[PDB]
Amino acid sequence: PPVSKPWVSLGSEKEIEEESVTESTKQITYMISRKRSEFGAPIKFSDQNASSVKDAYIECTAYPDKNFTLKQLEKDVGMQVIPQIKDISTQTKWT
Amino acid sequence: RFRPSVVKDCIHAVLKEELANAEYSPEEMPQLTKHLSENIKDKLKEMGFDRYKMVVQVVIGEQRGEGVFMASRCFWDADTDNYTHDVFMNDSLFCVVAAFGCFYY
Amino acid sequence: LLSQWKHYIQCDGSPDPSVAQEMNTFISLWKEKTNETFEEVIEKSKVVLNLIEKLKFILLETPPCDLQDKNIIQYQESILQLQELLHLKFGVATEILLKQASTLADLDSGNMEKVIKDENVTLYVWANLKKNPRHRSVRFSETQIGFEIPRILATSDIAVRLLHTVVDLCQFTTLGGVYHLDILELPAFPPIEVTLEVHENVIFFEDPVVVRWDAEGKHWRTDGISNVSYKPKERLVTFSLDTFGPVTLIQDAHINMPYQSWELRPLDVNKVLLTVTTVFTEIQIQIKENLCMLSSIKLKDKKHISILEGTWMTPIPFIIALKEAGLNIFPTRHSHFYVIINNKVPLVEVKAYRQMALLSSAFAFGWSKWNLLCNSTKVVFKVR
Amino acid sequence: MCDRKAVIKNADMSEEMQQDSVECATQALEKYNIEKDIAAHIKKEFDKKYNPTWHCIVGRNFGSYVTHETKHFIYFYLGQVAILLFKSG
Amino acid sequence: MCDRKAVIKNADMSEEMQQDSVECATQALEKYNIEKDIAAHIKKEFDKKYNPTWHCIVGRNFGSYVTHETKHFIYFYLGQVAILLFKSG
Amino acid sequence: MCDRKAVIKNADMSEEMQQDSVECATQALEKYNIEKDIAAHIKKEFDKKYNPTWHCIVGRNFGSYVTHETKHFIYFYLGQVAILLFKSG
Amino acid sequence: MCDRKAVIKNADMSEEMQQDSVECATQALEKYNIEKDIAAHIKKEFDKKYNPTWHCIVGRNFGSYVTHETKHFIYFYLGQVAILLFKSG
Amino acid sequence: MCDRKAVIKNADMSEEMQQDSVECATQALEKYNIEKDIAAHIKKEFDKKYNPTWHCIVGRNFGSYVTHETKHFIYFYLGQVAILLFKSG
Amino acid sequence: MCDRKAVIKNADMSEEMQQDSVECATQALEKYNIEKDIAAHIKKEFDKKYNPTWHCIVGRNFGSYVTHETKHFIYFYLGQVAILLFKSG
Amino acid sequence: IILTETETLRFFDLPTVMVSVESEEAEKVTQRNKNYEVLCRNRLGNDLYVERMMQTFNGAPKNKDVQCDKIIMEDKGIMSTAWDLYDSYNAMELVSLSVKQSVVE
Amino acid sequence: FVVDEVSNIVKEAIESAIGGNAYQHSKVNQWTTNVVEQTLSQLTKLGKPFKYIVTCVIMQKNGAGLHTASSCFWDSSTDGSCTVRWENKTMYCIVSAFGLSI
Repeated sequence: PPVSKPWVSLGSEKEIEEESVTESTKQITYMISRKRSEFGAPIKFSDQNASSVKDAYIECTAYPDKNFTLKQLEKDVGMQVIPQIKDISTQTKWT
Repeated sequence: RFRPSVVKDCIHAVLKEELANAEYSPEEMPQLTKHLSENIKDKLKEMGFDRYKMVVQVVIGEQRGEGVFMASRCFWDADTDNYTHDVFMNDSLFCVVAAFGCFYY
Repeated sequence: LLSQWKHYIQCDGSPDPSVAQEMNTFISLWKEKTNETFEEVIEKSKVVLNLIEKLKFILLETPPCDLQDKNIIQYQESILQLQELLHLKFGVATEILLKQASTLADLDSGNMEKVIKDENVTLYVWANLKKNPRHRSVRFSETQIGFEIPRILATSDIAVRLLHTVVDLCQFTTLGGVYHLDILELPAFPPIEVTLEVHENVIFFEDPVVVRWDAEGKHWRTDGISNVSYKPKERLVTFSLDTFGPVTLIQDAHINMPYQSWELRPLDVNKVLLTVTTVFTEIQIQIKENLCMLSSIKLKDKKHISILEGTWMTPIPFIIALKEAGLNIFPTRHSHFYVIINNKVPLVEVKAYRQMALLSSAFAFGWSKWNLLCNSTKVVFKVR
Repeated sequence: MCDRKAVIKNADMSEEMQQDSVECATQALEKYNIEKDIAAHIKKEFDKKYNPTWHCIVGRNFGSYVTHETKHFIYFYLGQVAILLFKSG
Repeated sequence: MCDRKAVIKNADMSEEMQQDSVECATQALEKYNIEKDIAAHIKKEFDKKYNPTWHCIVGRNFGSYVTHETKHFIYFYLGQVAILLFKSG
Repeated sequence: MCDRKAVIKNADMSEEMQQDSVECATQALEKYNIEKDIAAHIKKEFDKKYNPTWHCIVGRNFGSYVTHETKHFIYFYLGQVAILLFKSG
Repeated sequence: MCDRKAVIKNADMSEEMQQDSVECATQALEKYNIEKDIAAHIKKEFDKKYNPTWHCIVGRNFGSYVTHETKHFIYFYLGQVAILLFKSG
Repeated sequence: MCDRKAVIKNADMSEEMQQDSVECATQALEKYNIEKDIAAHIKKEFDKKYNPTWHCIVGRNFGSYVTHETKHFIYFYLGQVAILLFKSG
Repeated sequence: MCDRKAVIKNADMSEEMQQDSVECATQALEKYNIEKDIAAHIKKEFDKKYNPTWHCIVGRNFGSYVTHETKHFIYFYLGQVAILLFKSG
Repeated sequence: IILTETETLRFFDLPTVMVSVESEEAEKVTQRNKNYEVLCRNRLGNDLYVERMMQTFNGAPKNKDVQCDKIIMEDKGIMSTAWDLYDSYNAMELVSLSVKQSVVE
Repeated sequence: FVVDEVSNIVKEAIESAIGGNAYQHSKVNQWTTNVVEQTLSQLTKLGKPFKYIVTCVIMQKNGAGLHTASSCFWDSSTDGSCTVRWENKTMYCIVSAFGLSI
């Protein structure tokens, strides 16, 4: 009979730890309090076109690169369904 | 209220209307992206989101077998302010349109 | 049990904490409730402390033969869960207050200072908003409690927080609560001088020893603490810490349980007065029916007004209240290791005290000096 | 038109079909008074429009721990009636 | 030991693990009082000894229209608390 | 014509053959109910369309690490069904 | 060592590195819970050990149409998780 | 033992638990003289024995219109004291 | 218009809805001289305005122990008549 | 007004194909290209590229519904007035003394 | 909204996250995450009453052209936009930060 061999890690989990996206900081929450009389302020909104502001448009020009003439056929791509099995909890609001 | 799916449908309609036969050209292309950003902004005005500031960003580029990543982390009021995006991609270029609608108090 | 019923109606008749199902329901409601303020955490902390006190009273009053081991470990685990969840909710409320107040990294407020004083928890928060290296003396307003932070901490984006809630704990007792000193991140390394105030309910007959909590070792330790100075007139303890953490003042656990004399005299048939004179104080205690009260304190022949005076309660809560106030005249089983005693036979003591209490309604009894010179099997006392 | 405001508590959804879930629950509350028929109306309409293997929980006092596929979870209140709509399968 | 009688209402199950659902509900009502925590305990326990996703609905007033795998539907009352437990995934 | 909205998550094609991947999947979802036959229809059609070295997976809960040809990768949702289309060789 | 039974469904190699695929899939199921990671681990180690030209896909609900090499095709179950691994380069 | 004869005026109840209400009222009047503590003692014993959703009104002059669960309404006389004990919740 | 003052002894409600309890009680005292009809008027007005399962206790001697929902409790006097109004269910 | 940082919002992800000849992966690229060309050329052993079926076995989901038992909802009103108390007591004592007199004969 | 301050924050975040690293698409996603997370954290540490929208474009230097245009709509006296382009031998990084007053 084939004995269940002890699993031997083979280095391909290291690239998974490289590829996994981890959030460095916790989600930051800010509360700002304003009086209700200042809500519904009169609106002074204006268009800012990309042609009107120099910083609104940034262009990287194209050039013929002779280094990138090696046409591989071989990109390794990983994908998944949107993560977490989502064992989520809902409760009715108890008075 | 800002509706991301309806905004995405309108953005997709404009992207399919304009970029269906559009190939890569660096001469006409900055004017094209400025026009696309202004036009998407103006059609989100014509949808009529009251008390909503509008942020529209368009990133288009050449297709040659390249590596591109587009993402955003933002800081808004999650109950009123919301966002959407669309991607067009043809034989010669790739286009990303990101819309962020922020309610004003 | 009936008194539990009565004061349960009087204080928390609406929430119903007495049943274990509703206690777990309380754990449940605190998990459901979010963004709890410090006042809400305090208002429910009264219920938490009532539940812990009731469980402790059950464990101390129900005999061990009637107490199942499952019941004992369940009540102890409930007490520990209540304490840990309560401290977690204080931490959550403190984080809510910090993110309410601090907001910006600099806040344009110079140096945020907040002092919150309660019966059980006293909080001091200071934020380094200016990041001024020349400002190293952090002194809270209206108090002498403060710190002397280094220049790196005076330039860093920190807040210094005080939360006032290997040491052989059989030899030393912890007094005055726990002062949690922390450096929190604001939303070459010299020791930091910390000046604290001793709790007024604690009488230190000697200089208190400053000890810090080794959390990895899970015990109190005397290392890492220097520049220890005590001002008894101002009740101020100044000491230098290498690393911040939980810090408490300790004294030797067995210092005032030894005493000189005693006298149990009847006031009525159903009432007696026990006067116990120690080296430091004369404690008069009145016993009537199932209640005992602290009649009087003579601190070195000076009358001392105590909060416990005038309040009748059952004997084991009376012992607990006197021990918490520092008037510990009730020895433990290990008290003979550190107290010079005239150890008698326990059976002789039990029979003698039973007949003592039987005759206490009409006979006054007094301490005999020949008790010390009679042997262990015999007891000598004065009667009238 | 019953004036029952949709109070969205938790919604791993997209916003158009958040409105569709609100509209279908509004039609289900108006047409049916038993919560099993309200859950029948919301789930079946989400079976035809957004593929089978949905699940709907309708009631005023229920606590759930449910596994849902992603972008297919909403739990909201229509008046005092709580509607839990998640998809698994 | 809370004397709450298990009243099986609808169950396409096998009889051995109907006792497992009753015992798991009896344990969950004893330790927990939130119905989603009871739904958390019953589903997670059923997740470790059967494997697929599972879904638990606990409450006193809810109506459901859910799609379950074969031999994987049970609904019962533990006293006045109704526990719905179906497997889908 | 089932109203399953084509949502493209990751694409490396042209619009001529992103749309071809959308319509062939729509034909394959309508014609076949088993995911292996849906993947059979998609790859067979694209083997005769953009050379016979494609690969297709049809399903709802999966993940892959595949190696793809230049301008020959796409991963899209046709409603709730996740479909990968990559050419290797 | 998670005792997940290897039920080999379609074996088309030699027995030695059928065992390696079972052993490799055991490694990823123990340190990871995401099927993309489980697909990434088996693919690249088989890239590292049996030429850098493999393909792996892992999930619970997925049915494919794939092209492989003779003596380079497995599809097996490690517990409930279905793992398909094939070389097409 | 006080010979207070129980007069049953309106009891949407069972017979065994009408007697439980009478006996719990008998110990409540004997232990407590204030009607708010009599209502406290009757309610909790009914809260503990059956369900923690009872309500008790004790007095000599009070007109009420309360909404009760069926088989959970009693209004009886114990001497000159009128006790309304109904369950709602 | 009888000048029957409203002193609020206990109130777990909001100010606009305590006032509605006072105004409805003033109307109920005016039309009805009988406390149950006073209690029937206040409760049924509160049933249609702030959902069902309200309870009204009206009388001149009653000691109560009742369970109420949050922000749904009042105990007040209108002249010499104490009126207790709480919601539960 | 509550402002919260949002999650990862990926709008576009294009993996590269163009790897430079000066890059460290270029020789692995070239060997992979040669191996793929060799595979595309050779179909020697039996059906080397035989297309195979596979399908996960899961599902079979059927429908049964659940409705909770409805607690029957009843209104009720009472009369606690002392005059009614004494009148009721007089009524029951009168009927008791009425029925007690019929057994002697 | 100070454009120079926002540009300095964006440049610091880009240099802290990407650095002098070459192009690796396995790490492009993590770099994209870290740039905008650091930018958003520093903008909230500035703490001016602005909702912040920070987007990142990361582009392999293979000779293919890229650009970024933003046509937006606000109260132009108070709110602002700042787009910063950074590059190394192998990378392009275009980060746009929009602050919108409350």
